[PDB]
Amino acid sequence: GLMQFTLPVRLCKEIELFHFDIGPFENMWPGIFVYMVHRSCGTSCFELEKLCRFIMSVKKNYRRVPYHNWKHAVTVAHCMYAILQNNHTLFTDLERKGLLIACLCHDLDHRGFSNSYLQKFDHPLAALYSTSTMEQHHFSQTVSILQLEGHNIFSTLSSSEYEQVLEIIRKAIIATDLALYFGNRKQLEEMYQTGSLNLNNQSHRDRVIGLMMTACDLCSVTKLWPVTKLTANDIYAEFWAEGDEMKKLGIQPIPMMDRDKKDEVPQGQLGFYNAVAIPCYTTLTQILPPTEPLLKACRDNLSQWEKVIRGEE
Ligand SMILES: Cc1nc2ccccc2nc1CCc1nc(N2CCCC2)nn1C
Ligand SMILES: [Mg+2]
Ligand SMILES: [Zn+2]
Repeated sequence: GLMQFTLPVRLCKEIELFHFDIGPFENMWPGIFVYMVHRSCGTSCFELEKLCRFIMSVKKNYRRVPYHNWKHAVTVAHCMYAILQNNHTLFTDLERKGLLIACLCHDLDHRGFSNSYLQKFDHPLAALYSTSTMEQHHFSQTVSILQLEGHNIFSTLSSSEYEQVLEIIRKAIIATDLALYFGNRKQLEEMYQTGSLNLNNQSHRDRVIGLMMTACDLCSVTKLWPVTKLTANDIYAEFWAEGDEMKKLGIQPIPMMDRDKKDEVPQGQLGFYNAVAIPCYTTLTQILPPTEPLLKACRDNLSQWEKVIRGEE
């Protein structure tokens, strides 16, 4: 009750910044997450015993893949923490509770393969969930863990509040399907520009939270250049394994997943920053002005990938 989580001075200061790296010490990541819930939500949002037990079951259900692992989960939650803290008054008590949990859970039991590979492999999950295959699985795994004995961190919520928070978590996790991001951001762009965007419209909040989820999920592009560059190695280690698996099924993979096209990585990053990252943090800064450091940091890393192409590294 009177038990605050504190972090060492350097972490206590740097964790407030968008570009914070959670570091290589796995055993501190739960403490980091709790610290963020307490400062973002309150020391009263969750029974500590239940929260800790939930965090550790979530961790257990992330796999040892190069990118879509437990570190990704806590990184994506830290980004969401930075957004919520720099936009204090714009979000309900239920959204603050729900979104940090949604981010921790958003890639639960990921196998390091895209929805496309599941569908071409004919994985059982692809028959159970025809679109956003993995993302419906991730939400499904969230509900599973919430229903384990001693794991209901939402037990104090009313029947209807409980249903509202599970519906926030569901939409938030479905929105991490990048196939959905393009349309979602186009609509938000138009709505902001015609001045029709209304944060009292529940379907408008949904879209805005959806863009935040893309923002947090892509936040590897908003870090210091050495974090960004080294994370890219993990990302491509997954994609190239998937490319290998595509070739095993007798399918030429897309270039992004072909390890034979290593040399084109710098150009592929450019495309991605221009087609996805920049547009994402642009629209997000327009709708939420205090998230501008994500756009600024994204542009800095784009400039770093241009430097790689020019042979300056
Ligand atoms: C999908 C994706 N998500 C990321 C999320 C966060 C940080 C970096 C990310 N990088 C990518 C990969 C971008 C990409 N690479 C290539 N290649 C085509 C030939 C060689 C490389 N094409 N594209 C689109
Ligand atoms: Mg995902
Ligand atoms: Zn993710």
